[PDB]
Amino acid sequence: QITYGPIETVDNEELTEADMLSFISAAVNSTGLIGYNIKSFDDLMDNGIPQIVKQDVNIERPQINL
Repeated sequence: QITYGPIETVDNEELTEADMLSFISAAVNSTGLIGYNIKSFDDLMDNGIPQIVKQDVNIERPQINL
């Protein structure tokens, strides 16, 4: 039950096509140039490997550390 300013109130006629590229920049910065691959590997190692081996064991950093 949270409202927002009236639609007619918003004043963005000055907005230009070049300005919208700020949105693209924000999207790329947040998501990143590339991602979700290291994320999938990390989630696997953290949860799937324990969950999968169950059906406690964990892998430490590769090693003398290399």
